[PDB]
Amino acid sequence: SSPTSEIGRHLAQLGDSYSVRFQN
Amino acid sequence: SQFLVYKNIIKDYIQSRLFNEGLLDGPYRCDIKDVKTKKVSERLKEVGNELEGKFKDSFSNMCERLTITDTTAYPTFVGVVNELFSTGINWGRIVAFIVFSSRLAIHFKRNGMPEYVKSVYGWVARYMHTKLSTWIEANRSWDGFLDHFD
Repeated sequence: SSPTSEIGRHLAQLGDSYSVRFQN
Repeated sequence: SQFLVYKNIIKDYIQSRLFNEGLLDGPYRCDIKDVKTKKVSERLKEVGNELEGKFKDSFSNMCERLTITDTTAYPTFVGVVNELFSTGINWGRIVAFIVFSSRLAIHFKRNGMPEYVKSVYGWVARYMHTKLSTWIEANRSWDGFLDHFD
């Protein structure tokens, strides 16, 4: 719920999303 | 010499990013002599730039959302990065970690905390050395990174 936890969770999804291309 | 390898990689990444942003005091020059570390750094700059561009707006305002001050800067760094890796480590997330760290450095240069830019290098190197080193070596280190993004 914290902005710290919000931003960390967001970064995790950004990194996951970014990785998809490179196994496609 | 592992902490120093990480420090030189993030230093190169951030110096290049600050240069491109018009924030670097003086010229950008790469000081990495190890051919392989230089190749790693060049690829990391390429994929970090691509990740940042894909999510430009999110990365642009990220540090403003965190209400950073001199006293909360490191605890916020640790808190954000711990949360990021709490549900797993992978190379995409490591790149996002690097991009976030570069945005922190930009924030510091622009918002009157320029002395903290050099602190980012040590914070990232220490984080990689303590919390990501086992994972990195278990995933074939930088050769695994380069393979992943081929």
